[PDB]
Amino acid sequence: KPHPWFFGKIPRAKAEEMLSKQRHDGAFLIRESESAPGDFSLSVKFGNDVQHFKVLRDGAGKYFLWVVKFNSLNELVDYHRSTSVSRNQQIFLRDIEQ
Amino acid sequence: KPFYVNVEF
Repeated sequence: KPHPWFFGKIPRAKAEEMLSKQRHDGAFLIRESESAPGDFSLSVKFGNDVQHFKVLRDGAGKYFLWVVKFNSLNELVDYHRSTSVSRNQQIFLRDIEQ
Repeated sequence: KPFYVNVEF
């Protein structure tokens, strides 16, 4: 089963439009950034808001959002299904329903 | 430019 969260190169605006229509908190998607080629972005719905996070990379080639580092996007995503992607809000990743 | 919750300007 291919992952339901990879949307490729979709505009930031299209991600917001799609996510605002989701009904559950945590609905998310990973997209290839248009403003920063080579980078990935994570867009998530929480409440009635849609937020964007940049997938950061370190000198060792690892992916991360804040502190915990991962070897792949897949691992970063799965970890955040039970660990908040936000420091001020409790936002756990949940697959888009479609 | 675009803002991200985990990136400080």
